[PDB]
Amino acid sequence: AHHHHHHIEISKDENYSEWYVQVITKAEMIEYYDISGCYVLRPWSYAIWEFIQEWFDEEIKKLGVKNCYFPLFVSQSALEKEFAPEVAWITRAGQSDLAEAIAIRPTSETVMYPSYAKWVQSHRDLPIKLNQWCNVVRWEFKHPTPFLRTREFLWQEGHTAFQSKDEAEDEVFKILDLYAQIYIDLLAIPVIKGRKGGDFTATVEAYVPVNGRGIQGATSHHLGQNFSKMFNISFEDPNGGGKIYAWQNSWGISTRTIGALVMIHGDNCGLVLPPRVATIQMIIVPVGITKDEQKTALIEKAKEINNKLMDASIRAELDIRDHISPGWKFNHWELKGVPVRIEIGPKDLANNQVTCVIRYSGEKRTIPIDGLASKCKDMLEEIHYSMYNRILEVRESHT
Amino acid sequence: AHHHHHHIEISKDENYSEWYVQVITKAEMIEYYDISGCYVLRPWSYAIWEFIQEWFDEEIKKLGVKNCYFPLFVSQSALEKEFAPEVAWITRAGQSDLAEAIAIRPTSETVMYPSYAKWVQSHRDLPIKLNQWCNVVRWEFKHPTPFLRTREFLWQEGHTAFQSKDEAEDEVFKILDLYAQIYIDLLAIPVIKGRKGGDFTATVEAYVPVNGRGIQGATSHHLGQNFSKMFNISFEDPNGGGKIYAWQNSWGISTRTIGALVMIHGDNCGLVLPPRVATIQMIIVPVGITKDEQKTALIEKAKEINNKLMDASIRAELDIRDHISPGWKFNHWELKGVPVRIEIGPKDLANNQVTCVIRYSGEKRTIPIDGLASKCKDMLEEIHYSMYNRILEVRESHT
Ligand SMILES: Nc1ncnc2c1ncn2[C@@H]1O[C@H](COP(=O)(O)OP(=O)(O)NP(=O)(O)O)[C@@H](O)[C@H]1O
Ligand SMILES: Nc1ncnc2c1ncn2[C@@H]1O[C@H](COP(=O)(O)OP(=O)(O)NP(=O)(O)O)[C@@H](O)[C@H]1O
Ligand SMILES: O=C(C[C@H]1NCCC[C@@H]1O)Cn1cnc2cc(Br)c(Cl)cc2c1=O
Ligand SMILES: O=C(C[C@H]1NCCC[C@@H]1O)Cn1cnc2cc(Br)c(Cl)cc2c1=O
Ligand SMILES: [Mg+2]
Ligand SMILES: [Mg+2]
Ligand SMILES: [Mg+2]
Ligand SMILES: [Mg+2]
Repeated sequence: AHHHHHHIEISKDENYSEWYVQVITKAEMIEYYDISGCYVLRPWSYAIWEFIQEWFDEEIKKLGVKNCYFPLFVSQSALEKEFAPEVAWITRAGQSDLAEAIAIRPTSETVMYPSYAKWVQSHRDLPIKLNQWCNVVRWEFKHPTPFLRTREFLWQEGHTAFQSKDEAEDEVFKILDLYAQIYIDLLAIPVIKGRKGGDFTATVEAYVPVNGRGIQGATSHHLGQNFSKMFNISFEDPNGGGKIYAWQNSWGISTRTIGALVMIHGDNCGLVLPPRVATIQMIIVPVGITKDEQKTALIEKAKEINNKLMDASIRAELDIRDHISPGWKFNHWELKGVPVRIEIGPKDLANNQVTCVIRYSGEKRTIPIDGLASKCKDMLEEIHYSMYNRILEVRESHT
Repeated sequence: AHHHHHHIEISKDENYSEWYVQVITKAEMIEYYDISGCYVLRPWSYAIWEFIQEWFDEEIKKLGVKNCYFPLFVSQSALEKEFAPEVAWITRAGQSDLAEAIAIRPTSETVMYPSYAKWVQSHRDLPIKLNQWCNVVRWEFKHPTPFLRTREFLWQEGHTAFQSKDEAEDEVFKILDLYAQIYIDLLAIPVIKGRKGGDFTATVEAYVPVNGRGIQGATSHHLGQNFSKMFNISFEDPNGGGKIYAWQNSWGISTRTIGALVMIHGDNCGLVLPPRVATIQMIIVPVGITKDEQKTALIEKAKEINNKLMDASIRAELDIRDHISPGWKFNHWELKGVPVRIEIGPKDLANNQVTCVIRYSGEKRTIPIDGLASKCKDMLEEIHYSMYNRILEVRESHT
């Protein structure tokens, strides 16, 4: 099976739910697990989350947010301050039954806010801006789907507290725009910003052409003073007003991002990676291979190109495995969605050129080796915006 | 309490266990949590883990290791292939009792290796080199201690599989040396490499001067073929030998690293941060402050210095809060272990110099502003090696 060619066995436009399973399995993104609704994130899909993590982590740090880590556990009575058929319960640990069951966090408000109440002694302690990258568990009763609705998933959740409503409201929309940027500028997915235990909730919605539905892609909550009154997160007003309750937001985005990417950009040849989150942006494949002197000169030139592409900060890799055919390589990296295949054979070598095959469109482009690296940087940008505009044109048609 | 001065209330050499609690609380490293043996990682301590994570993640990627994410859950019968009084058990989820309890992973061998068995169809599928940054849970029956022995902790665990014993054994010792480098070159802690369900186990041991004990700082396992026979991770030998079982290692380091740092470098003034894992390496504090024209010229020069230190890639920050005294600032950043305080007042300003106060030793150094940034880069190196050599001299004395 591994060293054999592979086909997406059903068309996206015929049965998208079965097509979806084909793509995520044949592109080596997940493994099914014997605990239902949990899925292994294989490196090919986990790398996409790492790119999102690295980007968003840099952006919120510019806003003053610091990372932390709160516990996985919340006691039953602490959870039930302020859904119940979605909680996993620990009732035994070590050698003893617990007198009170412990919940796995489905979200961390009731884990974090007793500490926020302790940390806020005066307005000088505000703002508090904390984020954590972590796993949460929701025993989802709707049917689980890899990435889109899983019972364990990875996310970040940010939890912020301010001395005034206006600071908090301003951050809600900055965060919301950062979430839109993840979809638009990292995943090439157009989104709409909209207002859905808080004062107001805003999401980014990603339209899915094949079924006409919208993916709730991330959530930004303005909690007002609802949680700060619940947990007594308060300070003395400097201007005589007495006890003032902190103004709070929380916000989160998950590995559902990766399911949106599959649903929207996947096609009948398999995954199509948005270039900015592709762990391999360009795969270099030797083609048309006799002569010992020729095979060396050709592989040596491929190594040169590979180094020149990485010098230009392109994530290029070379596939010079000889126990497997070029045609198998084409198919493997197509199924996995590598944005560009660079083919180099004897004919192209003699013309000091390569042949680039663009995955999302199938276009073949012959390019001189001279200014190649710069031409490839441009091409990866071209692909990103073309992927985006193609979905945007589909959405602005149905709407 | 927050805007007041604070003292470590008991000496390290008098009661190190109570001294330890003083330091980790007053340096804002942790919060105690109402589930026993779990502790909040506040930003000041979580940033240390982030530095270790970023460094080690870069090193194992050079060895070909890829990141992934396997589930939190392992079914009872899968765990009990191959300690029991240390497992947290889920017995109810959503609306139903489970027919079989689910364990929180205490480690991920039994979560991962059924997938390894599926992925290894031939020797061409090897090596497999996977790592995950994640949380695990052990209901530790010995008494829990922040960082050193917690019931939830963060770690990485790497799990590798090779076609030959020699490849696997070579990686065991490369990983072990990377763990030694974390202690030696990031935390300024000398370690000894030693050989403790595997074929052999190697650890790095950090000597703790105040009580004479050794911290098991990380673990590198050579599993041989024990787990690959258990899980049938095997391939056909190309040379006629028949079924061959993969040769496996696993290896892990946790947030226990941070407890070693506190135990070994902490002193009676509080935390002392090894410079290479200090989120603030240098804190700039205006001292000796009347004149509106003078206060601006002094804060403006401090901002200049701060920018020049960051241009040199030094993690400098400026503390120009005016609602709190310089003496409070000295004490706050000492308790938190900032490697160097840079004091600038009117007298130094007129001599175009600053006064640096080195935290681990108390030494005060007057330095011209001219070549300051380069002098500070050197100083942070000097501090790292001096911290290391001071502990090494203590260990080579007791031994
Ligand atoms: N089970 C899940 N699996 C994966 N991602 C999820 C899951 N539930 C929520 N998310 C994502 O996490 C984000 C923040 O969480 P949250 O606001 O609590 O979601 P939610 O209101 O429960 N959404 P939903 O269940 O789809 O109606 C959401 O915007 C989703 O994109
Ligand atoms: N409860 C814990 N809290 C924090 N770190 C831990 C804990 N248990 C183990 N570690 C660390 O994780 C590393 C890898 O885990 P592992 O090899 O399974 O530890 P171990 O054999 O159970 N050690 P120990 O319990 O101290 O005898 C160890 O080398 C420790 O440094
Ligand atoms: O999880 C939330 C609110 C916000 N938390 C921080 C990240 C962004 C997120 O939108 C809403 N929510 C969603 N699902 C839940 C499921 C359960 Br089970 C519980 Cl107890 C609670 C909740 C619950 O509070
Ligand atoms: O966890 C290990 C072996 C290795 N796993 C990968 C990271 C490095 C680590 O040394 C040993 N170990 C330690 N403690 C355990 C506690 C329980 Br509970 C269980 Cl079931 C199993 C174990 C168990 O297997
Ligand atoms: Mg208060
Ligand atoms: Mg939900
Ligand atoms: Mg096999
Ligand atoms: Mg143990």
